[PDB]
Amino acid sequence: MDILLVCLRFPFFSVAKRSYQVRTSFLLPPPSALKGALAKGLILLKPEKYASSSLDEAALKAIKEIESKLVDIKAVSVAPLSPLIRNAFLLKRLRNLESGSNAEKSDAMRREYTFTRELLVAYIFKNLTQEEKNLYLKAAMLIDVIGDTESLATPVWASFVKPEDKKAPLAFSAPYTEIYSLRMYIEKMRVSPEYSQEEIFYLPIEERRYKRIVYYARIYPPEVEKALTVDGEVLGIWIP
Amino acid sequence: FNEFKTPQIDPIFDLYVAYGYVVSLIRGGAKEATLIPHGASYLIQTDVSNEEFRHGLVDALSSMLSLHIALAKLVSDADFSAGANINNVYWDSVPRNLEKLMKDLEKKRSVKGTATIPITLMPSAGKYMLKHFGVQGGNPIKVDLLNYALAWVGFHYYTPYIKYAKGDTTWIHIYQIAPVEEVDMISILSLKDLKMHLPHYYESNLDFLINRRLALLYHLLHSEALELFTEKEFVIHSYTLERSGNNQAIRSFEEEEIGKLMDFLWKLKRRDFYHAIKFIDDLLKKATEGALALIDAIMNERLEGFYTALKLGKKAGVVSSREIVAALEDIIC
Amino acid sequence: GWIRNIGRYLSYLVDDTFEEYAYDVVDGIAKARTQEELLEGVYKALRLAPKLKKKAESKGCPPPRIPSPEDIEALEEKVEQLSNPKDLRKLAVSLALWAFASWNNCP
Amino acid sequence: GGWIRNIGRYLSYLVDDTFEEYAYDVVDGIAKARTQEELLEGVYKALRLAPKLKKKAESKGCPPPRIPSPEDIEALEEKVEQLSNPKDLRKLAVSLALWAFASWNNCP
Amino acid sequence: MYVRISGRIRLNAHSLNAQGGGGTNYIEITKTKVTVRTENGWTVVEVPAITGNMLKHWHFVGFVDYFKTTPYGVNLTERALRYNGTRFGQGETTATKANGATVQLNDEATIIKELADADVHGFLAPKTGRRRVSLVKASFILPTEDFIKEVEGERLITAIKHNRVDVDEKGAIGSSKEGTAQMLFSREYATGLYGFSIVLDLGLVGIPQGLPVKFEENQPRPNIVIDPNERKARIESALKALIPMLSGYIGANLARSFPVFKVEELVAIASEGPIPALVHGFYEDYIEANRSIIKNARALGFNIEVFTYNVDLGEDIEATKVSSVEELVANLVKM
Amino acid sequence: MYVRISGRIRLNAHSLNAQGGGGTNYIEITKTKVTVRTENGWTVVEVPAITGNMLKHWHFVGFVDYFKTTPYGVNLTERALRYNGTRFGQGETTATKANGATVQLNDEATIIKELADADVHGFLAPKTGRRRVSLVKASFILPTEDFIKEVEGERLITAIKHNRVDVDEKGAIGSSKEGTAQMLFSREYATGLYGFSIVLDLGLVGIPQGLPVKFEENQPRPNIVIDPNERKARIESALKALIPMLSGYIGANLARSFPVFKVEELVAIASEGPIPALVHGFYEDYIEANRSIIKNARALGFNIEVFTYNVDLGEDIEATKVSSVEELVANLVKMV
DNA sequence: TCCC
DNA sequence: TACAAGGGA
Repeated sequence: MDILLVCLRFPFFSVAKRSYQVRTSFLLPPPSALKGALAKGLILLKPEKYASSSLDEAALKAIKEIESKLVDIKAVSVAPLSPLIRNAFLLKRLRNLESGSNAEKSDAMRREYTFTRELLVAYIFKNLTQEEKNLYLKAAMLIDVIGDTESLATPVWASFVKPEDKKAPLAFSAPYTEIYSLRMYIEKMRVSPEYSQEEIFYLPIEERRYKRIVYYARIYPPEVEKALTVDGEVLGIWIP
Repeated sequence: FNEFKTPQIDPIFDLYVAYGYVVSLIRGGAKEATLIPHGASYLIQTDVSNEEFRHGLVDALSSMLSLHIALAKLVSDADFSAGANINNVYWDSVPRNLEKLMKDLEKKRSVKGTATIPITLMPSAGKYMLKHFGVQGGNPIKVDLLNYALAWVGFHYYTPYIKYAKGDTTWIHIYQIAPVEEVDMISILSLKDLKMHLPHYYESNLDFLINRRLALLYHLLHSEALELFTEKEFVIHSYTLERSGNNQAIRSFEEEEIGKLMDFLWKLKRRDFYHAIKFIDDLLKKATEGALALIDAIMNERLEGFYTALKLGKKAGVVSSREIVAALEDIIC
Repeated sequence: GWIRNIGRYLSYLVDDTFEEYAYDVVDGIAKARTQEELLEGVYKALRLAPKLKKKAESKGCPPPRIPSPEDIEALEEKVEQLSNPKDLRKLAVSLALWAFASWNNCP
Repeated sequence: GGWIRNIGRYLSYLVDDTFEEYAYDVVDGIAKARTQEELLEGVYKALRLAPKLKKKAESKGCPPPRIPSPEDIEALEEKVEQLSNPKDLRKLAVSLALWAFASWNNCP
Repeated sequence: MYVRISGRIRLNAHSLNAQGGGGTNYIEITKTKVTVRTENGWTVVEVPAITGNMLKHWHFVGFVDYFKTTPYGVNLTERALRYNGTRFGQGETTATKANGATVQLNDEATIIKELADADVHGFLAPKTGRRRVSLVKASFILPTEDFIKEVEGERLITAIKHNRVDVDEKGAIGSSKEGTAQMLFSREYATGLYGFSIVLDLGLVGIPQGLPVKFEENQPRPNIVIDPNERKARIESALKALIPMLSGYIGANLARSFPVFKVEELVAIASEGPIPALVHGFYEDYIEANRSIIKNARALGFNIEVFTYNVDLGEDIEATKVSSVEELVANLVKM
Repeated sequence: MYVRISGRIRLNAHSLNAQGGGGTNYIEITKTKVTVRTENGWTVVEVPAITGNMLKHWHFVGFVDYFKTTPYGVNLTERALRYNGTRFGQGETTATKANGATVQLNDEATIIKELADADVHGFLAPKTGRRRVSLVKASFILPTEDFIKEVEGERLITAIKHNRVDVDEKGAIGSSKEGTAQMLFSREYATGLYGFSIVLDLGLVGIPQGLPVKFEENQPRPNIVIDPNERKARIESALKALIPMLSGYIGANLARSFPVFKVEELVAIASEGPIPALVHGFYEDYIEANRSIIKNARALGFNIEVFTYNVDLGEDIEATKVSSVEELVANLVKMV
């Protein structure tokens, strides 16, 4: 029973919903992007068998393997320790994917990014063997980008720390299943990547307007049976 | 309690529908009601049954159609007809949808179809949608008829909007006021008082309606409903619509707040109005750069902004009376 | 506190009734980093007293009132302790904004 | 040490009305004192006009001017020797020059 | 091959990345909300910030500029010569080279063999997929947080008005009157110390994404579908494309502004294998984070070569002193 | 040819590039904010500056002045003869030549072939939508950082007020009712040591942006639309435009101010190829930065020729000790 | 295709 | 502010 925990320090992340013109950025990074990150890491480290002729097929099979290793499909969780704010940028973003209008068209479009000092993400695994545990620890880092390419991400620390069955208020994100069982946020973040499913997610951020933008901070949901300790601070977490 | 659920589509469209819920409720009654925000769901708790809800909604849309028929396939210069409908075909499409909703509604019959939502009620929507490697023909996004009509009613009764012509093109600034914690009936009616009908400002001397922040500052200058949000937290979501050479698109989506600006205005106007309203109007009309400096100073609390705004105003035509200076100094603290 | 009088005196240099338009002094004193330049700017601002008084006497309206020496020392005795430029900035801009008030002098 | 007020009061007699003596030259020279030597020289020209003012004040029915005491002169001297920094020199110069222009009630 | 650079660069008097201009003759700059400490307070500020896409476009321009000098520059699209790079779409399925040579887009191998810009910056072929992400990642350009914390106040944004003169036939300024000379437009200029971070995954240049290795003789040697010599040539072309990046060739309004540029400090790491990105330059404590990351990487056993400019970056690390970014790329091309 | 010039120029009592607005009087000069060290946390200071647009316009004026005398001077815009910067404004789709001929703004090749100003300085035609990036770029004229740090901010400006002596024919100064322009107005004059940096890209002159190459014999032959002699004349005129540049012709109010110049030091590099821009002279440590840049660029494998005036540089590399800016441009034109 |  | 670029019935 092991859980990877890696903290990423990034300027922005621009992963967004299904939307036109504006790509409505997620309030917190989705499980699908988090799974794809270590899928890319593992296919980069060992292309001996995880890399196939089709890049899409190789990524999809890596995702299948990593989700088979996950205790549940809704496993990865994030910690919004730093404040979450949103800003809007006008980007050239030529929209030539439309059927027609040649290729010399320039539609000035507009997008928004999410600013946050840093985040922590958890990868819960079951009884992974050391011969692959070292490889997965190596793949924990090398997560250079999350979502949009311009949204660089830098993992500074990554480690394997056991929950030890501590008691603390919930801090990590969790699906909206036990929170209903016991300022409440409801979202949908596309659990698995879509390739040629969606479940109600509780979002652990609340509003505190001290400045112009209200941004978000800890809502401190109730106490949970499982918790994780990092640098002297204990944070709640739920697993199936 | 009804605790009527609200569909999750878009925290802008969801705001409109769950916030026209209350205007549909008030005309039928439904006292002791509250609106709990859930980030985007915006659930509402009320002790109302469905029939009074329907009577209130049909009364609201009956007043809506009565206003629509007052001007004229009938196209009226109304907020829901031509003031906010940037597309010419929607000018006729929206009233027909509203009257179909009525005709289905007075005969105790539920709707059976769906309709496409314009970009006016939700800037997040549009024509196309990127599925895997391309877009779909037509408009993939569609909503229920009742939700569409009730969101239109909520937009028309509460949310302010300002249009400016400037020849062939047209700027339309649309604002929505959003709570995040808790509201009751009285608060929502105070917000309703903000809405002003037929803001067809046009004209040439009033050219500072571009720079949307300046336009909303001008609108809030002449709005004196209540200073409600000095005790309750609120946010504003704004967007713009353009007619540059018959090319309609959205080119601004910045999301800052509204509380501190009007708080500074309200602490700014204790001393008198005869030298306050004309002060702001003169600085807006004459020193547009000075007005921009002033609004930046209000937004980001920088000392030099007030001095620059005052200097620009005094240079051209502003009297800059003493009491306004004292109020500004007291704001500085 | 001893700001209204210096505010009126500074506004005496900006009103249209005084067709001299000394904006350099107010611009310089508004943009001050530390003690020396703000002191020099306020000195230059107060040096223009004789021309203001002569113009007011020749125009017929009452002459301007120079700030009293009782609160002249107040500026000094408060300003040395302002080692941090940040808290100095609020007063440096307060004097500038008081310099731009109406201050009806000659009716 | 309080001598700044006295010397400024003395300098105020060179610009104020009811005196017909307006020597802005020496006041400005003291104000713009880049170095200590020219500051001392400007103070010397300021003090050189003392007899005329102290006679004419009684000649025009006004109280005698507050001529600075020798202790004030000693303080001015000492401070000019331990102050060799132009930065503090400029602020002290404008400090004693600012008192020249004020609403002094020299003649009640 | 795999190189990552991050540091702080000082630039001022610029109008880079104008925020779509403005209708009323007023052109602004893109703004960014930033949260920072204010002595037990999470305060928010407005700062200018250049988008990553603009750095991407400038890197592509530099790469296509340097790839013209080498004799292997024939393998380039006609769009690249015009500083285009939309790279096709639904209606386009045939690539035209510099000389007008037809190139088919069924497979990525021939696409990257016949085109150089698509090899390094990726491309998109919606008809047949074959999506290739760019090997160069550019983050946003944000001012460093300690600078914002120290300054907090002051606009640091100057709005200046420029007039375009259109005199009449003989001597008149025209019938439009001198309220505006002929026109008065506005431009905003920023000033501050910014942080940057760029990632170059040059180890995959010339290797198809779907076939990292071909592996038929039981050795995982790279599947270099292209000629090794011109592959290396593309490598130094991409490396030298970075020289007209930290020199004053970033952003817009180059003719009227040409931002006053100078590199303050930086740290770069290089290796022959994949490596993690270090840090963005926006953070004040990035040096210690870099030290921790390089310590962890060397403890796990990666061959990391480090270069430092205007920064000690510890002492036990075998860091190489660097005087300028061009010396850094000169040391990089050796491999 | 690709050339980069960066140096420091002294200046005093200059009223150059003022806002000129803010009501009716007190013409107040333009200023900008710059970041400096000041042996503490980085601080922003408010200093006079000259916009690069003015430098670009004056470079265009000098280029026209030195290009009329050339035999190819007929191929010039009519507005250029008037020193008019309105290159293909709103509405019009055609331009007038110097001899009265007309040219249609349809293709870039004809525009750059028949019009010289639109070639070097680029152009924009909104109607047809044609675009051409200028081949000359300039930076702001900012005071050098060490000077700002050393002067501790005396505002570096002075205000001088003066009047008009408009008097009636009868010899009396009438009032407003009679009609008299006897009025006062003020001007702001600045001073100090300023740095500058200008970059030229004369290697692309006479080459359309759309089709730089033609590929007849399977080599990247540049698409020279004009005769080589005309291209050489254009290049030499563009270079010689720098002679009046650093002499007193980069500012406004020349009839009353005429800013006083003396170039204290500068460095220029020419390598007829893609070359990174030099470090602007505003920074106090730019000498060593440029020295390292030139030495390691020469070591990298690029043929850079370096001309230096009043800088020690590194004294271990081949640098030409030029003594004047016009001597420098003579050295540049002798190697074309 | 119509509809600005 | 000049030009383009668009959303729909």
